[PDB]
This record gives sequence, C-alpha cells and structure tokens, in this order.
Amino acid sequence: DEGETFATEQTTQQVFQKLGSNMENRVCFDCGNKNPTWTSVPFGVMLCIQCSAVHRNMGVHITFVKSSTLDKWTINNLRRFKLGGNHKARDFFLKNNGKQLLNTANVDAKTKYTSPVAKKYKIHLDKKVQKDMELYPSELVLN
Ligand SMILES: [Zn+2]
Repeated sequence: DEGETFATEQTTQQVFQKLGSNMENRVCFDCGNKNPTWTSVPFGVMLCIQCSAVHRNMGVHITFVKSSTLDKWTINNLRRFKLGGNHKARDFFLKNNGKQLLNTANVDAKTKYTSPVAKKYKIHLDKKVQKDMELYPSELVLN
C-alpha cells in the first residue's frame, strides 16, 4: 500500500502532459469534446465535464471520476494514466472488434463500459498496473 500516498503536483502534471502529446488524449473518450480534464480512473481515459457526470451516475461499481487538475492523485491512480489513456484504450477496442462502441453519438455509457470488450480492457489495464506496482511500489516512474 506504499502507492496509496498522494502524488506531487509536478508528477501529476507530467503524467497528463505526457498523455496530452497524443491527439486521442486531447478529446473526450465518450463524445470527442476538446481538451478533457476529467477522467474515468479504472479505464484510464480522459472525459469532458459532461461525461464525467454520466460516469458519476453509473455508480462506483462501474467507474469513478477524478479531475486531472483539481483533485489530488494517488500513485496507484496515476499509474492507470501512465499505462492507459485514450490512445491505448482506443487501440484495444479497435483490435477487439469494438469500434461501434467508440462512436461519439448514440452509444449508452453503461452499455459501453459493461460490454465484453470494455471488461477485457479493464482486466488488461489492471494487469499492467499490477506489474507497475510491483516494479515501482512507491513512486511513479515515467519510462
Ligand atoms: Zn464527453
């Protein structure tokens, strides 16, 4: 549980700075609104304020949200964005015949985030996060 301490603001900023270099991470993963600063932590994706409200209403059983710029981030939570982000998520969905779920319109979020491809992705990302916790138990190392 060495990774449950809160990360420093500069580490938090550098994490989201790194994601921000990829264009996929500059648009909301659910609706494509520009410059999302909210997040769905378990899926490691960036969300606009509106979709942060959609996710919040789904319940913690499915997701929970945090602001990249207004909330304190734990080490373990930041890991999901070192290793995740919108580009990694989208690439997994494309490979796992789930491009229909990536549309910015006419997709219900609960269906999106409880689908098989979504559940396999969270497991995929969870393994990467567990490996990172074992190699880097108390600190967030960018490469
Ligand atoms: Zn959105």
